[PDB]
Amino acid sequence: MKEIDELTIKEYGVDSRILMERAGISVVLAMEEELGNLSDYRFLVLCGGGNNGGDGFVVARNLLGVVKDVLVVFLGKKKTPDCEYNYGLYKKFGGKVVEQFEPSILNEFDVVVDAIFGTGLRGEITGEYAEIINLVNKSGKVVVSVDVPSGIDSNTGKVLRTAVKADLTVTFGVPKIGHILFPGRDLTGKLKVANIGHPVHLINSINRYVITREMVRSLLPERPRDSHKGTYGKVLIIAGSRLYSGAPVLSGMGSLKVGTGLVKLAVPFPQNLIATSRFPELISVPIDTEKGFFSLQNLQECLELSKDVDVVAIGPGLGNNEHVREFVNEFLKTLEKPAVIDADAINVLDTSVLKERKSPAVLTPHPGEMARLVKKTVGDVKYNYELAEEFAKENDCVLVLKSATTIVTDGEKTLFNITGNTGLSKGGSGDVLTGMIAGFIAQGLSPLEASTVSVYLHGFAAELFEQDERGLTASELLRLIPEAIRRLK
Amino acid sequence: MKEIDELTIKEYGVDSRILMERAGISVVLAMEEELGNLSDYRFLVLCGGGNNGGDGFVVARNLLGVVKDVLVVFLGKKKTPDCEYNYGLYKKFGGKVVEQFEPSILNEFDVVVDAIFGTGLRGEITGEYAEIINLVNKSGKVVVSVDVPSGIDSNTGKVLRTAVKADLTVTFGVPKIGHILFPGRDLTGKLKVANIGHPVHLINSINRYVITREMVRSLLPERPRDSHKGTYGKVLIIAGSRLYSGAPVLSGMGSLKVGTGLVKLAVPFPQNLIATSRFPELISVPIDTEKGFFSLQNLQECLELSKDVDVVAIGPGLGNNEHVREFVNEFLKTLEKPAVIDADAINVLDTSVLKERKSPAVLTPHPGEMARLVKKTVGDVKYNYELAEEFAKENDCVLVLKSATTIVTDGEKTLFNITGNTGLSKGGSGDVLTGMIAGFIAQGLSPLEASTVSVYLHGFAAELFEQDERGLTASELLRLIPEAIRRLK
Amino acid sequence: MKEIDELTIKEYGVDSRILMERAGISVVLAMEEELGNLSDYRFLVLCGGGNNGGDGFVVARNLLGVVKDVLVVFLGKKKTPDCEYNYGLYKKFGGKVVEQFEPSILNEFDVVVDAIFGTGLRGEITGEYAEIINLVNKSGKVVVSVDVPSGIDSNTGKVLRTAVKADLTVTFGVPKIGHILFPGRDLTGKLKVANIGHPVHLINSINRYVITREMVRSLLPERPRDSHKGTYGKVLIIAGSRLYSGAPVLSGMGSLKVGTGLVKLAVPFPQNLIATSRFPELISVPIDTEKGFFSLQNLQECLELSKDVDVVAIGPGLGNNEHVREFVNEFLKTLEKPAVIDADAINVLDTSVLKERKSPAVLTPHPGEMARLVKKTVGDVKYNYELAEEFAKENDCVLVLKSATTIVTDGEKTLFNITGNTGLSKGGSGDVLTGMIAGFIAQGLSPLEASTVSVYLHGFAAELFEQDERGLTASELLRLIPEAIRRLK
Amino acid sequence: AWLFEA
Amino acid sequence: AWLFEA
Amino acid sequence: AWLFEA
Amino acid sequence: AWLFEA
Ligand SMILES: Nc1ncnc2c1ncn2[C@@H]1O[C@H](COP(=O)(O)OP(=O)(O)OC[C@H]2O[C@@H](O)[C@H](O)[C@@H]2O)[C@@H](O)[C@H]1O
Ligand SMILES: Nc1ncnc2c1ncn2[C@@H]1O[C@H](COP(=O)(O)OP(=O)(O)OC[C@H]2O[C@@H](O)[C@H](O)[C@@H]2O)[C@@H](O)[C@H]1O
Ligand SMILES: Nc1ncnc2c1ncn2[C@@H]1O[C@H](COP(=O)(O)OP(=O)(O)OC[C@H]2O[C@@H](O)[C@H](O)[C@@H]2O)[C@@H](O)[C@H]1O
Ligand SMILES: [K+]
Ligand SMILES: [K+]
Ligand SMILES: [K+]
Ligand SMILES: [Mg+2]
Ligand SMILES: [Mg+2]
Ligand SMILES: [Mg+2]
Repeated sequence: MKEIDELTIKEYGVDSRILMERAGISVVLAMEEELGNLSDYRFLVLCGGGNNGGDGFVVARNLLGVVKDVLVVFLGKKKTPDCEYNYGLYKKFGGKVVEQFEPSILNEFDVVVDAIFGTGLRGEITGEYAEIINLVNKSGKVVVSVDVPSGIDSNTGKVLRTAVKADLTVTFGVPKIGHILFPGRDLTGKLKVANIGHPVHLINSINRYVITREMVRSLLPERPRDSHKGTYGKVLIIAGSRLYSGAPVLSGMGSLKVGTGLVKLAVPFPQNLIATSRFPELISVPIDTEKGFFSLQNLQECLELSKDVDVVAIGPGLGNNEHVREFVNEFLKTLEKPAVIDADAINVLDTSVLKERKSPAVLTPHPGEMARLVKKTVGDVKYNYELAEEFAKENDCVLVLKSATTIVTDGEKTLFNITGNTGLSKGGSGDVLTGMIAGFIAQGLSPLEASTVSVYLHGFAAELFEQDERGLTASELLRLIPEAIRRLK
Repeated sequence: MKEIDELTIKEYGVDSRILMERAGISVVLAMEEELGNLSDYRFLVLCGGGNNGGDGFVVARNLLGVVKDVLVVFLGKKKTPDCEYNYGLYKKFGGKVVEQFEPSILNEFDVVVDAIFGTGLRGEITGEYAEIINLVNKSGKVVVSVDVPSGIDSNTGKVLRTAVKADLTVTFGVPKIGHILFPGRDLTGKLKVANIGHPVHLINSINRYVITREMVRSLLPERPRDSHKGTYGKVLIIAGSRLYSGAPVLSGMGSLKVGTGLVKLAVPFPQNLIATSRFPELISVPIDTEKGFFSLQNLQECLELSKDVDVVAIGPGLGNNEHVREFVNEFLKTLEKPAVIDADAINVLDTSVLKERKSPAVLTPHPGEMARLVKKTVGDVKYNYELAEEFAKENDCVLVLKSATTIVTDGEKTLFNITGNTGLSKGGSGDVLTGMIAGFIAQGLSPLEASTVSVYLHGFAAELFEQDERGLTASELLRLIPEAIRRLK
Repeated sequence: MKEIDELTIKEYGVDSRILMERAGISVVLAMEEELGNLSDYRFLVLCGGGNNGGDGFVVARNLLGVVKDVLVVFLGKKKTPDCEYNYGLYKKFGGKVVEQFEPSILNEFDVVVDAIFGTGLRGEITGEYAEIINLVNKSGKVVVSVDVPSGIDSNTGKVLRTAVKADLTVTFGVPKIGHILFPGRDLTGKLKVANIGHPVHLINSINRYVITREMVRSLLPERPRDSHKGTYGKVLIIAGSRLYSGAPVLSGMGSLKVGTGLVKLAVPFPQNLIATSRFPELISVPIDTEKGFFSLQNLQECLELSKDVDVVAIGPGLGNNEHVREFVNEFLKTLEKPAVIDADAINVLDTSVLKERKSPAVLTPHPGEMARLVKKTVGDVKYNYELAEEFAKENDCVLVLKSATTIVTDGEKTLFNITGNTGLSKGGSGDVLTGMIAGFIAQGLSPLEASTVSVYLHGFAAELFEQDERGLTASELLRLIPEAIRRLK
Repeated sequence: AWLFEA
Repeated sequence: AWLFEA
Repeated sequence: AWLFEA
Repeated sequence: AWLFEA
């Protein structure tokens, strides 16, 4: 986006002041849409010395004469050319600026416009900057942040010591990564993305997107009337153990609820009988195991079962011991079908196997599993989209890094999912998503497309739960999937 | 219908021109009912040299003076007497015909009336015929086909190289097989069947019908108040294996949900316990098997269980190995009760057994199973109603050939089912239908009647699913059956 | 219309049988629209030997097999070619005809289709024809007349000894004069006009029309926003006497309520004060008279008042004595403005004056006044549109012959009004209409257009009265005019 | 409208 | 119903 | 109100 | 839609 601004100015020829005017008015319009008529509010505009602050001066100048009171607190030392120009206008228009504030200044105002720092934030916020931000955050006033809440790193979503908590953030051109990843996503409040006059071709060229309803809608496969179950693919799910008998059922139904034609589970006996007692639509093949866990002794039966399917999902509830590790790795090395690799199949995965596979793969770790997989800490991998991209590229796979915002990447293209809620923060929800991805691959979507549609629909289904989200369970999530699909179209 | 037209003209004495006038006006009325007031639309009428085209000229002439613009593109070489007569009228009325067109001609029109070919279609469409049809299909205009969309073979539903895709098709007297079978059914769009003056006795004599709501309504058996479960019959379902424990449950509930009094499953132990854990209404008899599959060692127990029932369904989830084959064939040879034969019981069936049975049978193959049963390709049997009729007649059975349009035949009478959607394109839906048919036979319907009611209700239940059809599962289908029944009356 | 049928057959080339088929089916469709589903009704079709009867045979044949029972009673001696052809079809279709009836035959039927006589009626109906018509009329069955109720002369609306009273009449191409004029209009019941395939150019060429809402809508003058009262014309009303002080007020407000800019009354003093006490918007000029009636002594003042107006209405409440006669005739001879001549100005009118006037005139007699004006009986002039046309042509005027159906003619073009009800059968309603016509002329409509719009709106306003029509008074009628105008657009 | 006028 | 079946 | 008056 | 995406 910095390149996008520079190109719009230097090559397309749009005066930087015009972009800044457009930025500022878009904030006024956004606030009006959120607050209704602005004429009865008193506005405190906090302006840094950069172009964020310059945007803020445009906001302030445009409210002059139209609202009850505007005051700018200018907190910078020096001003960029466009900030200075717009400060100049604010003042010729009759605007009041002050360069100091008392903790009490919030008293006589209703709305705080936060134009202190935008994408130009570098390093931790301290001193007067920090103290005014902590005062704003304690004030209970309505907070509207210009571009990004001040103190969020717009490339990562991290808080640089302290940050503004906004009710409304108005950003320009495109959402920034820091509105999408937490904690930044939380501090952004309601996000409006304003068109400020960039050529649409530049905006559309951005390589890291939010997954939207329209994107998912156009990816959902067709259901031609003259069809039969074979039209809609077959999935094999290799899952479960004597310890974890539930996982296979949740994964299997996840595939069925997204429209897959036939779903087969391979589960150790007698735990396989659990699935069909709950959902008799499922086929649940009993696997004879020595001690209740898959081992090399089941390799041949599983490859056999794989010949007649379009995709194999593996891992939920397998357990993690050496015999499972030997089985999972020899299987994936020999399987020449797309594989969805989850849970304990990730925990025992030899990543050398992924490189040598000619067939595709999607991996679906939560951060704990990703951390163990690449031998880093949870903190180093969580929301680390560049690490996810590198891993995907080096291992020729699609990586689905699960979290409140889920990252979906194949190393070239990266998508961010923002549907869902905390009802998915409960055992089983991951097992459902695994089935969904396998299901969509079986119906003919690419591994990346399948992952994109599934993470969106999985979160949206959770949002459709009628009671308090914390009581949502995986079984209820399954029931909500076809409603999510209907709402998508 | 060709005989029906000829008889109406040559024996009843209706002038062929009167039939043609009635055809054309019925198209105008149909379009008005679909589009509202026609006076603001511009119409492009594409007329072949046959009687389809003659119908088209009646349409065009009748729109003259009443709509914004009509143009006929006459694409034929020569004209039949009635086409020529009606061309003559169109022109005396002030109509414009042209015999050439530019790809751009679709520009100045809103509605295309497709009167190029009807039932007179012979062989593949090529040349100007093909190119105008491909232009119409790319145009996004409203398309109204006269009789059958041009390019559909009206006896089979097949596309002869290319065909018109219509929003509305108006057909005369009776629907043609090509509006009922796919792909033709898809290209027909909304079908209206117009009465153009044939004696009703001739229309009613047609021997191949669409299954309608009224037909199914009058077949539903009575529920006299002074009744008990024995009034409503008993079904035995012989089904399942260690691999396929779910099928029996879906078939059994299918029988119960259509109003059967008592339903018993015979399923290998311990897979039998699966059914009553889900639905404790079911009786699920444990069969001791050597390896988890029915074999000759269970012949005697199954015949015993059969003595106390009115019908036996056999096949869902049995598996297909030689011991199952030996059991299924010896059983059916000895069973003197109506049999509903499905799935793996079809895969192992010796058709000589069917001929020697004195008791009736219904077979319920999908095209893959029918293909294997008669040693032909899926493509040769799919929608091949004449093959289905021959098979039914030669084997003294009712054949239910499942597909988006299902064919139900006893060799004399053939019915086509058009209820349902792609939510049934998923494992388990067939198992439900098997139970439904057995259930209705048990309540006293003939095998043909039972099959007719069941295919209709099974599809209609699917349509009543509240969310996106692709998320429908067999268990949900079962829950919807009694609502389908209520809506039918 | 007889010429229109002949031309459609002989020059356009439409087979007479096709027209007859179209006639008959249009009756079936009309009945369905009126009665709902026809399948539970029993139909008695009464067919004469002419083409009306032939239409009836088409009706009967088309109901065969679809309704509960059809019977034709054929009452003719011989059959025209098309009647014979369609009788032939009815019988090949399995139809029952009988040629005799018992008074009791109406017993077993619900609907009577009256196809005995249409436009071919000549002379009084007697014998079996009369007796079946009197039986139908006593039967309380639903009656549907083909073309015109049998026994109505379709050129005059007169009853030829006896006639069918229909609930529904379906006529072909255009309404006939006998559906429009009483008593025929009463016996027609609900009239549907069916398109049976005549070229629209022929239908549109008919020279005597019903005034419709669409015609009146497109005649209503424009109200451009930049306007003032002069835009909308000025009317002078010369009216009233010491005996009839109310008439001027009703005429004056009639002009104002249709949108006239300025209205002036000339009324003998002190009766002029009556108008402004009721409606102070009116200007009511006091005329000094010897005995309370206009006379030659007021000629000069009235011509003076006329110079500044666009139209003059004269006559309501003037009284009829020799001094009024002398005044009215000398005035109209000298007045060079359009004149609306009503009431007592008609009673004293010397028609030689009309011929010598260069300016236009509209005359608005009820039949009593028309009778006195042309020295004939009320019975000779009532509904006599040809007499009205001759009078209009010979006297170079527009004639508005008031009655339940009002005739508006200029001698070339003749329009029939069918709006209104019996609330207008009460003193004063005529005085309102006079003002309305003058008003519309003042706003720039031709005398014929003005008369056309006014008779429609005047009747429609009466229909908008909220309580029982018999309690409608002229003052209430005035209040309803602007609502009539709003509903028209 | 095509078939009937009222 | 007289003219059309659906 | 900020952008347009009617 | 022209000014804002949500
Ligand atoms: N607050 C939240 N907001 C949105 N989405 C969320 C949230 N919390 C969780 N989710 C989503 O829920 C799903 C959880 O998946 P997992 O982390 O795999 O959780 P779980 O279902 O418990 O895993 C089951 C089992 O498999 C193995 O990982 C491990 O053995 C675990 O016990 C992911 O899609 C994740 O993005
Ligand atoms: N698009 C569709 N539209 C309408 N109806 C459909 C559609 N797709 C399927 N159906 C209907 O769904 C039912 C499917 O029956 P089956 O083909 O027997 O499918 P299924 O339930 O998967 O069979 C279960 C098992 O038994 C054996 O055939 C085989 O071992 C299979 O796995 C049939 O009634 C069919 O007409
Ligand atoms: N049943 C009816 N249906 C429809 N319209 C009707 C009906 N009855 C009357 N009308 C209409 O009402 C109006 C009556 O006009 P007039 O006959 O002139 O009656 P009226 O208002 O009583 O005349 C007032 C006075 O002026 C002189 O004619 C005479 O001195 C009379 O007393 C006409 O437009 C007529 O068409
Ligand atoms: K900011
Ligand atoms: K066609
Ligand atoms: K008649
Ligand atoms: Mg998990
Ligand atoms: Mg099946
Ligand atoms: Mg009058």
